[PDB]
Amino acid sequence: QVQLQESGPGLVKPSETLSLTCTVSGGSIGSSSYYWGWIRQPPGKGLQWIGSFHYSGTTYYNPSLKSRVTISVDTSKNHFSLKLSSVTAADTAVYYCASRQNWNDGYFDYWGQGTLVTVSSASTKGPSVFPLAPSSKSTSGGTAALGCLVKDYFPEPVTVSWNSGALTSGVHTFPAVLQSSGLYSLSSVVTVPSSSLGTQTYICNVNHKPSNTKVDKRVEPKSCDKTH
Amino acid sequence: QVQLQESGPGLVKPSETLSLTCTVSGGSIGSSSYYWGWIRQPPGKGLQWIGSFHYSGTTYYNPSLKSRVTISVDTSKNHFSLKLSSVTAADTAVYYCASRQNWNDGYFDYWGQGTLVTVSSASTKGPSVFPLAPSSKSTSGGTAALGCLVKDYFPEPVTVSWNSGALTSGVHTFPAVLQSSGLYSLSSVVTVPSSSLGTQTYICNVNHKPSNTKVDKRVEPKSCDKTH
Amino acid sequence: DIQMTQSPATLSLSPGERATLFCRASQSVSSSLAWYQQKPGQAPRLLIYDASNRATGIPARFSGSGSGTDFTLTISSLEPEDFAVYYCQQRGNWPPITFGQGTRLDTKRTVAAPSVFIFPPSDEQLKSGTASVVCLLNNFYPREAKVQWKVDNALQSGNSQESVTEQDSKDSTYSLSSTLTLSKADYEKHKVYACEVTHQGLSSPVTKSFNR
Amino acid sequence: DIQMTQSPATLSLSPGERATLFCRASQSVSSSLAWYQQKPGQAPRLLIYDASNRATGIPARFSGSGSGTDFTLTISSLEPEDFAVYYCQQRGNWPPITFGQGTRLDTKRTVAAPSVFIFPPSDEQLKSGTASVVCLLNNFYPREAKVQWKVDNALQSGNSQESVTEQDSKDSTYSLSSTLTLSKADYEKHKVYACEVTHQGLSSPVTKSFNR
Repeated sequence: QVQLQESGPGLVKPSETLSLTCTVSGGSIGSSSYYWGWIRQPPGKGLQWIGSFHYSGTTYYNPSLKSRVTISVDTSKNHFSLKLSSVTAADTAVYYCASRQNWNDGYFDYWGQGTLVTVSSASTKGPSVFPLAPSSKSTSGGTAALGCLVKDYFPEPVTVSWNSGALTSGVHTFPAVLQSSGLYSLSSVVTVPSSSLGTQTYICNVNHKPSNTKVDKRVEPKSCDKTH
Repeated sequence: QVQLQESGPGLVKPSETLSLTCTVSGGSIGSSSYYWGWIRQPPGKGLQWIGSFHYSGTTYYNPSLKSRVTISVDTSKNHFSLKLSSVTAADTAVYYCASRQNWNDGYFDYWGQGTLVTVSSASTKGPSVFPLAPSSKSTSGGTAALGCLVKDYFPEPVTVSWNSGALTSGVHTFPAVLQSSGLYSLSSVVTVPSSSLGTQTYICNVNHKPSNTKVDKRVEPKSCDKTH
Repeated sequence: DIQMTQSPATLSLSPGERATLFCRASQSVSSSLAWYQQKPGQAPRLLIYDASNRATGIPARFSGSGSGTDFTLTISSLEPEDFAVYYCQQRGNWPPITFGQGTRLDTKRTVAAPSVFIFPPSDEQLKSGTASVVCLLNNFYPREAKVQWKVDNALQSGNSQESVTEQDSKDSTYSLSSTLTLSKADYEKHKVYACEVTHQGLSSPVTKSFNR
Repeated sequence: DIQMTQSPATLSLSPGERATLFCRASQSVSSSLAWYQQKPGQAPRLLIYDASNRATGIPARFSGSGSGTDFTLTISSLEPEDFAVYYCQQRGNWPPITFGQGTRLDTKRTVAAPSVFIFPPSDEQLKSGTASVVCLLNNFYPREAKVQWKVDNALQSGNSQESVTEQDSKDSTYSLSSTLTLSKADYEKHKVYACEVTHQGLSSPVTKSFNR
């Protein structure tokens, strides 16, 4: 009945101000007597409350975070906004704007689509591919795992396929995990029998629109097994 | 009765003019018949008298400093100022502004909170974290000391903690000292039995807000000197 | 401040069978407690407020009860959208608003040993002055497993990262990834590197190693 | 100019028992001195002015007297918060305004031998072209001790640094760190290193040595 839309830059650095906006459709900012509010959820963690705006003009914030956070509203284009002065890298999280239609209390009943905001790294670095080739020393009597790792790229996600996406059965991917250097790594692997290596050549296709980078990597049996 | 608040640039390169301003609250600068004055104390030494301003307008200065020190007042903004041209590295000290409300004599009975002034010319370089790991050769019957050193950093202070502050028993921190390089060296060590080294993780956390640098480092015995 | 916790941290009950979660408060809150349900990737949905009250659009499966410092949430039967993360929120004294750490509902699958295998570092990472060792545990239940890194019979810890995937939509198992990053000199000086896994499906802790 | 000599340099007295502090002047100043008390990290607070008159807000347990060049302060009962550095100031002929070197007020437990260790340099220091040898004394009392660095029986001077901690509030001891800083090649030039310490809690000079 009321829809909330979130908007923000997504990518910043330490020490500037994080600006977020939640707009309201199907209603008004000056709607019935109830709260508006913002909370956050760090990736892979629980939800954390930022603050709430009461319809009478009173505002509430988390006491340990109010020193840098501020909530504002505007009726003219009908939204409310969150500002966090001097954001740090630790604030990377999926942020949600929420509401409580029925009654008036600290609970929240209406929600938008919270957006992930990151504070580290740069958007211009394109991925490189780390081949994961099986070997006879790695084969346990007919079981082999091949794959490709997407490393040194930002921002995630990056689309990874095998033979232009023709190979999807047996393909397994993992959620990307941020490294201390600010880069992500994503593994796409296939579990096969050892005999399939000599019949099909595997091509890992890594495509990244934000960096405009297309990489095709050829997976081959390990070259270290030759008699050099 | 009256409160005094010192200020100043804090970080001053050699040979420029150090400028400190003491503002008086709770009364006027010429409230009564008494002295104003400036006191400085180098770290680890005694206090030094730079100069004093008598309410009649006569100003006294220390003969060893009088060629460089100028003390002035201004009732328009109700504060007085101390200027020291051609500062040196030896001028790094804690400065106080003081007065003597009761009786017109050379003592001081109202003191403001001092401010630290540093003259080194170092360019606010970030911290370097060195793991002062223990060794098994120097084991004194099962008990050994492990710590971390923060070297080649600027400015004070550097925040050093253990296990995000969880480990506090037996923890000692040493005041930083200035080397003949313009950079500091600090140590933080804890002495524990060597038996718990293999089960409890020891993390030195170093935070430097001026360089926004956070370094966590794990302390374990060096493998080249382990009991293999 | 007011703090409160939940119990158990992770709960494992098969679908169609009655389930119970506890929430305990450090101080009296009368009946000012609420239960929220959250699915991964989705905004949390309020389930119970003030206890014994069902919010709008909610079936009769969930039932809250309790008071004072102790509250209980009982689901008569578990259908397979009931598996999510459950939180308790208090209005006995706020602000601050205090939430629980959250509880997870599992499916009571048969316990199975992981397939533990090791990817040693390859030359592409070794040429960069570092090394990354991978320890994969495939197709195991329950998700809980203890992963250690052992080097030359000397334990390495605190410099590796772990990840647990979502419960599989096919057979309701879990897969775990362990990544150990080491420096080039430390990698050269050491010869054997092993991943040691203790799991309920394993009769003994299993060590899988590779020699430099 | 006028000189101030305070005596003794460091005092060690228990709470609740009388303390006497002496100050002597190079020139007669009649009775025109003040004595101040300063705590670590805090601005000094004046205690006595004109050598007999007590300052404002000074408990009666502090008093002072003297004449000419010889002056004393008497504290009837030490409080746990009264352990701080005490300074003598003369105004008999100023400027200059001359202050004493200060005195340290310490307390029991009685003398205890330090736990002593020596640290050879770490490898990252060694590959960086520098080297440092550390000698640590822990949990010793009182603070004064004598530290010497010998390198293959060669005379050493001006190449060492020493750092002292404050009195610990619980164990009532101090911590000593002595650093010998050399270059890498200089360190490899000699082979045997030794730290020599003399303290009142040690019946004989204690020299501990290690080998490069």
